[PDB]
Amino acid sequence: SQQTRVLQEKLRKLKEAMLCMVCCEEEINSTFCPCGHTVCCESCAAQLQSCPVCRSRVEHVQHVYLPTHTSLL
Amino acid sequence: SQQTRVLQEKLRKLKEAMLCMVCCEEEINSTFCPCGHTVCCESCAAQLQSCPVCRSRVEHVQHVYLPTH
Ligand SMILES: COc1ccccc1-c1nnc(N)o1
Ligand SMILES: [Zn+2]
Ligand SMILES: [Zn+2]
Ligand SMILES: [Zn+2]
Ligand SMILES: [Zn+2]
Repeated sequence: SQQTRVLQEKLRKLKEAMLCMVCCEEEINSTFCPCGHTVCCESCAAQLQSCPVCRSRVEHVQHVYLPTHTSLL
Repeated sequence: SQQTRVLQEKLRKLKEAMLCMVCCEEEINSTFCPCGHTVCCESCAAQLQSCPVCRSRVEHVQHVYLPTH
């Protein structure tokens, strides 16, 4: 029905919000510290000297284990 | 249809996974450091000495801003 399409769109937008804001390909699993923006995968986060959301300097990157994480398994 | 029901179930399970493992009411927005488990809201994380997932000592709690917030 039309509601199937609406639900597919909601699911797609939620899954998109879980992907890296830089590469759009890998899951978010890293936090820029100390600002706390958690918007990148580990590969993009390692390459950024400033947070891409707030431009605060990145002192270090904290890996985050989230309950929503998925994998080929 | 039955497909609408399947999608509703997937959405519900994803939204449930975003809620605090202790209170089940507030969104997760805190990380235990240094282990990195990000499973609690700020209020529940504040009082724990050890990670509720892996038992590692909690040196500090980092607030996290997630795109779903
Ligand atoms: C409140 O948000 C969450 C809670 C728990 C697990 C993940 C999320 C999330 N939101 N965006 C991403 N990338 O993960
Ligand atoms: Zn990335
Ligand atoms: Zn930031
Ligand atoms: Zn809580
Ligand atoms: Zn832990």
